[PDB]
Amino acid sequence: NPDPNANPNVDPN
Amino acid sequence: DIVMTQSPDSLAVSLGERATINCKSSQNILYSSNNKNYLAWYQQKPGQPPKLLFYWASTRESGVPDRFSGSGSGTDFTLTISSLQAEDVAVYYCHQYYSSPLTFGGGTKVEIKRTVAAPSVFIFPPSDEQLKSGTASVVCLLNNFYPREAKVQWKVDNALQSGNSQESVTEQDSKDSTYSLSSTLTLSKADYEKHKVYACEVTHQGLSSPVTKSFNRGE
Amino acid sequence: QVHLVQSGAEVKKPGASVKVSCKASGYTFTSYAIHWVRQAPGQRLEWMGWIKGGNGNTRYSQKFQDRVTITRDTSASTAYMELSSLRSEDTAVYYCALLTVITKDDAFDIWGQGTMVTVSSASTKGPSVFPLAPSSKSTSGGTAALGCLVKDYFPEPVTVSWNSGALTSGVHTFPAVLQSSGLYSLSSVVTVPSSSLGTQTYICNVNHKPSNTKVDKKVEP
Repeated sequence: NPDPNANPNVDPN
Repeated sequence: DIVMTQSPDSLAVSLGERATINCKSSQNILYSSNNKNYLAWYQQKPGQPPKLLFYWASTRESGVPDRFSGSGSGTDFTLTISSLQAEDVAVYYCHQYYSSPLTFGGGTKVEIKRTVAAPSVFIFPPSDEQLKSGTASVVCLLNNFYPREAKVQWKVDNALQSGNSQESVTEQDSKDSTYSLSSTLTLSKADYEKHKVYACEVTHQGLSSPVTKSFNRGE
Repeated sequence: QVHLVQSGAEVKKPGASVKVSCKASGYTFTSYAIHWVRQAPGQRLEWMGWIKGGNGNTRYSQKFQDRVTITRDTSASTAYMELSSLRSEDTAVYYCALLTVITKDDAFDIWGQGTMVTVSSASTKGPSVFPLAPSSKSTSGGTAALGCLVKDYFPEPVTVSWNSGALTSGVHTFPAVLQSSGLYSLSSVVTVPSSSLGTQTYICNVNHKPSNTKVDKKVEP
């Protein structure tokens, strides 16, 4: 599953 | 470390032709919970920072013409330029933001195959300012030509020179898809004054015979 | 317009340290993270790390963890990257970027212009700008070619504009060459109308930020 802190400017939603 | 592998590394097609760029992710970068691939595509022209084209693999950024599309999922992705135009000569990068560290493909250079343009040749005598510093640089200019392959030889008093010139070629022009070349012969002011004829000889498949542009040190 | 303006290119001796800066505008600086990315010679792009412009939390690549510190200044809206104990292999262009801002609100991606860092113990030297004047040897078909020759500078790079940027059509700024003296030399050239050489003025603007030298040179027939 993807790590959401690799780029915190991405909201996965 | 998710490696991103781009294929090809270099592709050249004629104006209007379709270019396809493939990118392999070393790990599956689709997330089945939100049904998103975490991939972007960038475009980079020499001397400039990269320029986003696609996010979530297929989502176009504002400004990007519709001849560009993005597709793919899982481990296999694709950038397509349906009709290559001159403005698209650049280097293209895939890029993933699935996991840390953020990583980037190797790059794919995109060239355009165009018709034969013979160079315009110009020669530039040294300036008096430079001759006050005690050196003399002669500049041969090869403007707007295709293909990039071009030969330049320096002649001083009709003797082929060896080992005192340097030269570079530009990237491909984003208007007419041509290349330009500048060569520089440099000599001490003492050696410059010992000679009369300074000439440059250009070879190119748009020329049926070598072209020489010359000047005499006087004028 | 969102702009990331990045401090000038720099020459540094090995072992020393470099603090490159990234000035934000055009967006709420405290809401997004500033990433730093290295483009090393011919090699690919390399993510170095990010700092979050509100709470200042950083995360670093494992290639640079031990030698780089990224900091921010909420007041000046400026993020900073500091690389220390510099090696000659750190010579690269360093970028700051709001990488993939994909929020439910907005979507953008902005990079700064890059800061070229050259790490070298060689002689530094500003450019000597000599005119390439138009003559009978540089005219053709109603057009004349003229230019500037930017010789004997270290390190890269030099930026060249024409008429403070009013002249962009027909400009060709060549890649620099490396002379056997270890000094660089480039050419910037433009083709202009040959009918208006006595009414028009052509001044090339040469900018070597590694030495903070600017030279303008008027190229006259």
